[PDB]
Amino acid sequence: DIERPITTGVPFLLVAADARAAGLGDQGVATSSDVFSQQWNPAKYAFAEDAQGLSISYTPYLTDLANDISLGQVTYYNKINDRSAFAGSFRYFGFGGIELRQTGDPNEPTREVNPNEFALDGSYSLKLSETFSMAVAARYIRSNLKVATEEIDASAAGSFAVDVAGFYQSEEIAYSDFNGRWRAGFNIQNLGPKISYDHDDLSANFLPANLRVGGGFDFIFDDYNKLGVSLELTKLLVPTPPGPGTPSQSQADEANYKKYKDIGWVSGIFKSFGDAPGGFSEELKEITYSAAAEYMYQDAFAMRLGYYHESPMKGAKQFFSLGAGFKYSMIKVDVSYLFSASKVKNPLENTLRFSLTFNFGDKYETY
Amino acid sequence: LTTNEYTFNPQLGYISLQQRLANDEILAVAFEYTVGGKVYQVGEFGSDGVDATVVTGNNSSNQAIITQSLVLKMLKSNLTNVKNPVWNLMMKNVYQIPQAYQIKQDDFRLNILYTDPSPINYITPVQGSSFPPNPAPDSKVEQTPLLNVFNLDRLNYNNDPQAGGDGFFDYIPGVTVDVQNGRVIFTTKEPFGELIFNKLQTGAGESYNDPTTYNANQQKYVFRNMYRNTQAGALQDSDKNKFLLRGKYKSSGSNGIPIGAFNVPQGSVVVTAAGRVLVEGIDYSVDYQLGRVQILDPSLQASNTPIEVSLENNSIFGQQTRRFMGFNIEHKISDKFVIGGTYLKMTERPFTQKSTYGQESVNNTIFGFNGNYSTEVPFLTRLANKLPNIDTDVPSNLSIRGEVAFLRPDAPKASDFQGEATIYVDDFEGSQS
Amino acid sequence: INQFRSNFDYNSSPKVQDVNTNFYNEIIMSNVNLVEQFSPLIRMDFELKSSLRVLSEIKKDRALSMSFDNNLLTEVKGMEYIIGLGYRFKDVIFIIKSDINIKADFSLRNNETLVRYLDYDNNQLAAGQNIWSLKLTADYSFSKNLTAIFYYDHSFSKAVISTSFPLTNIRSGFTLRYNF
Amino acid sequence: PVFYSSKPSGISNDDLSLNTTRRIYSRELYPNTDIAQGQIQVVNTLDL
Amino acid sequence: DGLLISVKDKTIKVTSAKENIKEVNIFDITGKLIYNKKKVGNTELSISNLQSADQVLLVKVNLENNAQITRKVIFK
Amino acid sequence: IFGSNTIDVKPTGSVEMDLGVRYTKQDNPAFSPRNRSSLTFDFDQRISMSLMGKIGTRLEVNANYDTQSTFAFQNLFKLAYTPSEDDIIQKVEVGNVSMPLNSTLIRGAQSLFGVKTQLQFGRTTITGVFSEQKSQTKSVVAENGGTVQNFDLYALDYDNDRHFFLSQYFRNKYDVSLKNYPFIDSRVQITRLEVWVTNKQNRVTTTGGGNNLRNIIALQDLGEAQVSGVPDNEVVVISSTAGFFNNPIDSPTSNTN
Amino acid sequence: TVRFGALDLVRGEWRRYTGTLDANDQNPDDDGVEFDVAAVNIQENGTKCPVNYVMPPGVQREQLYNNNTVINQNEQALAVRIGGAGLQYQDSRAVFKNVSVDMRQYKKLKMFLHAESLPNQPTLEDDEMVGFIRFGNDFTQNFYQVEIPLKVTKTGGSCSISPDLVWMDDNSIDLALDLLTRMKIKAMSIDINSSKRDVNGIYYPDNDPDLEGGDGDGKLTLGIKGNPNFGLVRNLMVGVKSRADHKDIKGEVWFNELRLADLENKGGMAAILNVDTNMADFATVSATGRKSTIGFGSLEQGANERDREDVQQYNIVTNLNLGKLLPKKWGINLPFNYAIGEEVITPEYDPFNQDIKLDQLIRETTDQAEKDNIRTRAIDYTKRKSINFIGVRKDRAPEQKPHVYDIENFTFSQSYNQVERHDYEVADYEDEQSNSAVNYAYTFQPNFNYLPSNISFNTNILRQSNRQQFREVEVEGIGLDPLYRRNFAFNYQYGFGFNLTKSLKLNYSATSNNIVRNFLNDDNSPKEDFNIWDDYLDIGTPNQHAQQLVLNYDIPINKIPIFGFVKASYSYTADYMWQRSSTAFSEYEDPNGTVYDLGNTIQNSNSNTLTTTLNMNT
Ligand SMILES: CCCCCCCCCCC(CCCCCCCCCC)(CO[C@H]1O[C@@H](CO)[C@H](O[C@@H]2O[C@@H](CO)[C@H](O)[C@@H](O)[C@@H]2O)[C@@H](O)[C@@H]1O)CO[C@H]1O[C@@H](CO)[C@H](O[C@@H]2O[C@@H](CO)[C@H](O)[C@@H](O)[C@@H]2O)[C@@H](O)[C@H]1O
Repeated sequence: DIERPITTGVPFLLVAADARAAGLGDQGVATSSDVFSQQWNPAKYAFAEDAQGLSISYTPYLTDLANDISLGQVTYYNKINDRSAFAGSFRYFGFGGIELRQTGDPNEPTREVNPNEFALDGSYSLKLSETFSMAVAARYIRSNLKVATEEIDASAAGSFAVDVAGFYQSEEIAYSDFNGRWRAGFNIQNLGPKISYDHDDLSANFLPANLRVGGGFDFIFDDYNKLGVSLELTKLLVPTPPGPGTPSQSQADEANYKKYKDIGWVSGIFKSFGDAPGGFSEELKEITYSAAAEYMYQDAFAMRLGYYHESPMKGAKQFFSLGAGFKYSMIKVDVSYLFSASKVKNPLENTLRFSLTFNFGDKYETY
Repeated sequence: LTTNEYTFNPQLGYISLQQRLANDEILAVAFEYTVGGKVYQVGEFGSDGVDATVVTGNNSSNQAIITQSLVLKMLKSNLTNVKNPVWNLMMKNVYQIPQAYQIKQDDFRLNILYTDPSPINYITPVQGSSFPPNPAPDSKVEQTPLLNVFNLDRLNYNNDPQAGGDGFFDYIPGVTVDVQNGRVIFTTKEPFGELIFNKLQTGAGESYNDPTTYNANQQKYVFRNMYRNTQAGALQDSDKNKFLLRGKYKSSGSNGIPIGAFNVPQGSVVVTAAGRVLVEGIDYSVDYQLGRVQILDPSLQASNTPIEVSLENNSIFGQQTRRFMGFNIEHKISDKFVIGGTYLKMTERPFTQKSTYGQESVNNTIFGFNGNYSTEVPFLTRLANKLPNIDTDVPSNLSIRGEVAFLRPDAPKASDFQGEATIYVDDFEGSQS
Repeated sequence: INQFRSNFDYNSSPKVQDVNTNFYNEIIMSNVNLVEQFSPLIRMDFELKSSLRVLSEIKKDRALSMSFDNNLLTEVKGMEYIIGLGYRFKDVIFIIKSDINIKADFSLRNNETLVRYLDYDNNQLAAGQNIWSLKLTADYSFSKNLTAIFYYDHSFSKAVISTSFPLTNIRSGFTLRYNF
Repeated sequence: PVFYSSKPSGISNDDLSLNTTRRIYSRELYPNTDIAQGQIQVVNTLDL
Repeated sequence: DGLLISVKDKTIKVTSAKENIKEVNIFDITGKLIYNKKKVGNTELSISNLQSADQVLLVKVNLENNAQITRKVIFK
Repeated sequence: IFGSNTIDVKPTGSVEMDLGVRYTKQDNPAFSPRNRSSLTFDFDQRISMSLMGKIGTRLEVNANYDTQSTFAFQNLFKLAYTPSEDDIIQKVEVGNVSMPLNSTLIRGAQSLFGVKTQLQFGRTTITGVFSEQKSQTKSVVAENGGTVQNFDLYALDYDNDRHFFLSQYFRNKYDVSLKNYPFIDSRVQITRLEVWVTNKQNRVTTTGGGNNLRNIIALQDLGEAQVSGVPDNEVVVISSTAGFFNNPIDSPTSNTN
Repeated sequence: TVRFGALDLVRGEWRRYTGTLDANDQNPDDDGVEFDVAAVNIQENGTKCPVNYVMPPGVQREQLYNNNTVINQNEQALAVRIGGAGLQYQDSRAVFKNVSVDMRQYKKLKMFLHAESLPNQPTLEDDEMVGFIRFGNDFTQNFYQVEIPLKVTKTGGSCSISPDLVWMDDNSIDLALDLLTRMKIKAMSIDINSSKRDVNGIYYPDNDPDLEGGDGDGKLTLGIKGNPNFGLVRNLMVGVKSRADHKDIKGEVWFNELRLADLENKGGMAAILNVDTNMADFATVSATGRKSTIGFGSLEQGANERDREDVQQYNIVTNLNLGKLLPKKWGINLPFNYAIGEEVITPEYDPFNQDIKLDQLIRETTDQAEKDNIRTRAIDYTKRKSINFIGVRKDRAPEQKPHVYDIENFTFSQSYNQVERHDYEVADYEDEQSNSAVNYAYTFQPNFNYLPSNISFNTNILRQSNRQQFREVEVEGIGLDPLYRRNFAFNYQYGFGFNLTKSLKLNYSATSNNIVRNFLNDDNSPKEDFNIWDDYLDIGTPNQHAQQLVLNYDIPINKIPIFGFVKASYSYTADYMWQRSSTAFSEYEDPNGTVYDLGNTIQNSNSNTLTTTLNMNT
């Protein structure tokens, strides 16, 4: 099964929050520019066709059990010029309002608590060349998922992260049968100090530092049909926790865990490459992949197929994804569904992720 | 307790609580009853008892407070002790019918069987011994139904006495049945104890309170430990809990058959009367929003035939993911002959690799071939035209529908241990709370 | 009188006094309830020509219950002040002009339960509640489809008996609604 | 937790490291137990 | 809407006002059935048997009239 | 590939988005000083959207997404691609598909989420489906109207700690008085009864049948007389019965026994 | 300073079985044997001193998703500790549980067992302590027992021992259930008083000198006492027994992963044929024939939900419009329904012993009478027949004046249902029900008026006869005495409304139910040779009689021009009910011998109501 998963705080930053990318097997680092392109690759916000856009995305958790347990996302991008763009997103995973009762009296003031976890980030994307752009994002993540009881403190844990992204989009190049387009992208996310839920410097957890590298090609037929095939590789930049032992019986495990936890995040990013008995053949296992194909008709109908595969020994989240997107006049509606293919129960099964985006402002031509 | 928190039997002198006392809670009573012209009181009421408090003096500096207590009768003690007579005051002959609120006659069947291991409705003597000779007519045990053995069958349908009974449970709304609570009360306080002990008794040397004096027939059927000890204590006597009260009750409430679901998908309800599938537009009607099924066939309503209604309800939660796949051929040989080759496969995805008993996953496959042939038969119409007073012209029709299906079941590879389909009776991970 | 009944001790027998040296009564009861309710005690509802409507209401109730089993008087008192203001600012300019509908709801509920002994001063405060609340909402229609509602609810519940703790709940913020 | 998170006046770090006053984490007592991120990670012992 | 859920101390008391409880299902945030009582038929319920490895647990109760009502509670 | 280029996919309904702050302060002296007040950010969505339309007279799109109800039978998504009658493919269905079967042994599934396709080779119709089932089977038996519920109890499964005899007299008279039921050979008529239990509610209310709180001392042997067929020590707990009884051996239960 | 990192009261689902399991001891509450039951976890007992707890080879921790995080579930085993003085030579200690397990669809029962010696105690030797599973209906009379000597894991060195040396495959129980079936069949021929039984009566094939092959398993020892059933395992028990003659063994045994493996996935077949014909809107014949083999079922049915029985059923329904056989000038609605059918069900397993296949038991009987009895008692045969004449009435003419004596106002409904059954529980079951209903209704159309506005009347004859004879499962030689229930009833309710004045309205109704007691002798004994059609038009003695009378009067006081504002209104509902007491009351006999009549019961009810508007104006 899963052997030595990476223990990183605020894991909800690694969960797809938009229906479009979730229908592509949780990839957005090399796809076409869109409003939701903040969690994946802000560097293509400068390549957006519209002046500004807003988007609300919903991902329910435990749909069969109860409502109000969901991850929502609000994104807003605006490009002032053709070379620069400011964007801001806010993700919020919450269980909803929960009442606290310890008495059966109908007339009794009940305290309502909502254990939540949100991340507010703002990004600036600058188009350096005519086909290449960079982006810098700053994110603040707060977690208040615990309820205050006796001898338990529900003080929220906060942290900061820095994301560096780059996106390249070549011009439309004609071929024998079609005039396709090449896209590529890289993104290093969640670069920041450790977040401590216990508010103690001795017990701090690494931020889920991530590295995404993706590339895609678009086949264009009849000037109104598009088929974009993209592939993304994702790897965590956090050192792997020790397994059996790398020096009595429990003393070795305790020493290895203490050595692992006493590593700075700056040093840990570079220590991510290695720190395991296996070589490059076993180090390639740490890279998960996602391959997607999106069909666009009249720039108003979108049918997305995706396949996202992680390693069976860590994470073990392999699934297929279907998605649909419709634009009536200025509002794009995206719906995505997930078909699990792993031995572990995916909490996103039987969940129809939703996304609704409004695009407004002047129109910018795409090179 | 408020009057709506308990009930009592005025004649038999017992009480039933709305909520049971499974803890150290103390139960005390004060009751007054009448026998003819005599009135007997056993407790102290708030109307005739002493005052709650008596205060002597004018100011708190010299005031004396005397708080007086009512003297009542204890039915349940603070500390459980089966060796005291207060333990005997609890009734152990009342059985709560599950999900029963308004059980009524003609819609309630009850029987007593002896599972060893199969359900048998009579008691056989132990090998090397026999039941007492020349038994009383009300004490028949040899080849006697268990309803008559436990004094639950001595009346006919109209509650009139009968020699050997009518073979059905005696429904008395005040003696044997609690109608408003759906409870069945035996006519003896220890039906599986002293009653069957006396039925099998062969002499005066055998005493019920001394289990060492039994006659090897009371050592098998007399469950004394369920009355002299608690249920957890009686669990140690496993070879005695062999009597099964098996029955059924009909719940209607209002007109229509409650299918236990709401907003069911259209066409998901299949109704079978006596092996044949009824017509959704002719034989019955379905209100999907309220989940009601109304039988519209005049003959089927007053038929007593058990009707099986199957439906698909999507209001489910905490269920394993089901993958349903397959194809269906619909070849058409002629304008009136259709051949189909439906093939389907349904697999389930368990939450973990350990499937506990009851939460089992399936990997079933079913493939079938069917043929439909609907033809016009003018011969039947012409034959009917030869009847005395029939001159209709509607065509007569015949329809033959055959179908052969094969089911190949299997278990998913996810819930397999060492290559074999594994179901865990007990993995010991749920014990030790 | 929820349950009165005849007394068997009230008969022709020479025994006329109980253990408390009281003459037996022909009719015996356990509780007698005097319920009083001003619902409302007063309601002033007036609308001004400036689109301002004010609805104020004071409600009161008493639930006296005399119990002869313990000879105790359980008195439940309740008071409730409700105030509601509705105003409509006309031609509020953000190129965008719209009316602002402001609704304010203030409430103050005081509930008290006392158990009184007759022979001496033993007024016991069995239970209590003191909750005030203030809900402000302000609507603003930027367009026919896009509307924004600013909401602010502030509810403070004081403790009357030590079994309960004071509770302050302050929800505030905005709600954007887009219609299609 | 006020003794561990928001250091009160008069309490030094030496007083918080004695094995009778130090904070106990779940990894110390249950190293094989996996706890979801953001939940309780400390063992709130009962000290007599 | 008719139900008064309460979690005082390691117990979940369920009371149905003017209705009868049929079944109570208790789920953790993972989605695991930590408790199931398929057969009660009583106004008052007192579980007092949860393990509750986490704090927020989901309970789903249906009454005699098939009224599926779910109310999230925090385990205390 | 499509009949036309017209797309009339129209949305309807409403969407709501609430952003705010929740501040909660409870004055519990046992709480930590760090738990003096909880200030959290609240974000809520109320998506109530429907989306009905067509794409090129070949695609039919029907969607209903509302986050205020059970998603198992309320959130619907349907894409229907219907080519011309002369094409090999007659229907491609994605989303809430159904698999009706005109057979009794092989029942289809009405609520499925997945891909359904239909091909027609001249006269042979092949309907394929691959989906996830969102429903469960349920079978009931109804006789003479309402449904039939079967119960299988055991002897040890009696209703414990709920039913109590009022006295040992009633317990020892129960068997004899019901020998000839429905006739009860007993003239006893319980006219008044008050029951007291341990008070753990510790709540005072006037609407709960009055506030009748009294000090109670319950005696186990109160009102107990002898029994002809039952020895004394099975009726009373008093160690010595010398002079305890002052009534005949078969006296009904009363305070003076 | 004492810091409790955890402090719990721990309760277990396995109860410590109190009471002796061997008859040689007879005093379990002695010997000073400290028997304890607890659990060993991978999360709490991974650093245990004698042997560190490790999962059995091949066992993996369950993995779930709590909140975007993979959480490994705890793996636990049941630990049984025997210490103090130690077990006697044959004394055993076990923990039991109440379950309900049907293991007839699985071939193997598997379990992991581990043995170790207690620290600071004499070392436990191999083949001394034996792990046994006892499952069935009880632990003393009817059970299968599977015993295995335990190899003791060597301790003394490092506390961390590899899982293969902890959960040895030699101590693992892997029992094929066909061995249990064969042992049960063999023990069927072994008398309870035979010398092949032990002191406790358990029959061990391995200890039978006259049996070849033993119990069929070289590693496990099998035993059976009282014909148990693994198709419904009510009681389960796991424990430790001893084998050391002159010793008292102390040690700890871990039980883990008691499971069922090797599912029997043989399929099944079913066939359905329907012939539905309609003939000139006069005849409708629907014949259905179903034949299903063992193992057939739905896609979603589980292992134990599939049909373990062969079903052969058919049902023919015939609907006739007999009224069309008559001229249409005087229309007659006379529908006739004839629904016959029958089903035969042959169980896969013999109903007796509940776990042996019917074919296997029949073949391995060697007794023609017993073979015939087993074959015949297993068959569940049901036959239903229904004849219906419901809705018999004469339709109104296109232009006819309604009249009170018109026959068109009458409606007739006849129903006859007959059910014949015989299965493992009943050797013969007869259920006849006849319902005859005649309904009449009329609505009249236009000192006080005496012409009623409507007349209501309907009669019902409901006869039900049930004959139920239970079978003797041992032999089909005598059987039990048949039991007869009869519900011959005669119910008739009538009513009428009167409109004496424009304000008055008098609705009267009266229902009467009588019971026919022509099937009883002088004593309370039914007659066996009685037919349900003996005296059909017989009115029985009264059993219940209800009357209702509702009067409404608007009090036209406005006629006098002094009270023209009063709007008084009076309603009076009177109900009467006479209920016949049971024969136990009407013919009660005291022990002195005198017969007393306790009489019937009467009930009366009034519902007076007055409503006045009393407008003070005008
Ligand atoms: C951090 C986010 C801040 C929030 C941004 C809200 C922007 C609101 C502008 C409304 C809008 C955007 C659609 C947004 C809808 C998403 C709502 C989400 C709800 C979630 C649940 C809808 O406009 C569309 O909708 C129609 C409404 O039916 C309009 O019809 C008509 O609508 C009315 C006349 O427009 C008539 O009165 C009505 O009669 C008609 O029918 C049409 O004009 C149009 O199709 C049009 O945008 C345009 O308006 C201006 C106003 O100054 C905005 O100026 C910007 O303001 C700052 C930007 O904030 C920037 O800094 C600033 O540089 C920039 O000058 C621009 O945006 C501009 O392009």
